Order: sequence, then structure tokens, then C-alpha cells
Amino acid sequence: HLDSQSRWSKVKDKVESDPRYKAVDSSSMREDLFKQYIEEKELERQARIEASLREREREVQKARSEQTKEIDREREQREEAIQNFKALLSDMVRSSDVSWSDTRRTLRKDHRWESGSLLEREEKEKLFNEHIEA
Amino acid sequence: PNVVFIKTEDPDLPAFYFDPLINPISHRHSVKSQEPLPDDDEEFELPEFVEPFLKD
Repeated sequence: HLDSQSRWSKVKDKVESDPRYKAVDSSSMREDLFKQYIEEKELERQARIEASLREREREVQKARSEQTKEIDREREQREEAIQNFKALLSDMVRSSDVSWSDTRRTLRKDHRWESGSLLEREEKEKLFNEHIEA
Repeated sequence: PNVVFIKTEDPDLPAFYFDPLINPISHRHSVKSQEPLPDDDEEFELPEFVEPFLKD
């Protein structure tokens, strides 16, 4: 009656007389053969845990993809911030002869500039330059 | 009527198993009933001397 527990140290002294034990010309190999030989509701619960982990991984991947889509819709467009930057450049700025630094120093006194807090100064200056060029 | 159905994988699960697919149940923290309710002397005067619903 062998399972994964049973030790070869213990089984050996029980079968060492058989002609089928001696028939293996080596001790290293009688032990390997022994090691190989040694290896519903609970299995259902284990499959439950496995399917739950699989569904959880799939849902985590889908949520990461959706978060990436949202972050891309923000950074590639945060679309409201870029639209507000263009709108401030259209409203508070009308002459293309003014500079981006002077325009920023003038528009900093306005309350609409705070709406463009989510964007960096580099992107803001670039949008102001694009608006002045247009 | 979006027909939502929890399509299981294999018949190792029970029938009514919460598949980790939908959402957290409520994430409720505002409910607080750590102390016992007051209508216990009245509930103590309200026995249920008949057999249960579907024990069999």
C-alpha cells in the first residue's frame, strides 16, 4: 500500500527477497523505479479555485486595457484640458504677434488658466504656438 | 434586456456559485448593528412553533 508518503528506506526491507526485486541488477535504479511508482468534491473545489483565478486574471487584464484606453483618451486628447487650452488661446489671444511667455504672463491673471492645470507647461506652450501660427 | 448569464467552464462548481466576474457585492461600510436590537423581549415572545421552510 504505497502512496506519496511511503519511504523507500521502509519498503525495501519488505520486498528485498522477491525474485522481481533482485531481478533489477542495481540499487540506485530499484530506488528510481520506486520513486516513479510513488508519483471528487475536493478536486471539484480545486477546479473551482482554478476557474476563479482564471476569470480573475482575465477580468484584471480587461480592466487594465480599459484603464489604458481611458489614459490614452486623456493624454492623446484630459481632452477637456487641451480643448480649454485651445479655447483660452482663441479667446484671450487674437494677435499672432504676441509671444507664448508674454501671453502666459497675461493669462495667468485669468481664472480660465486654472482649468488647464492637468497639462504640462511644454504642451501648453506648444498649443499656444500652434494657435498663434493658425 | 441584456441577457446576462454566468457561463461556467466545467461541472465541478456548484450551481449557485459566485463567479468572480460581476463585481464586489456592495463594499458596504455604513451599516453598523454591532449592538443587539431592542425588540428581543418581544422576539422572545414570538416563537415559531411550526416546521421550517424547506429543511427536507
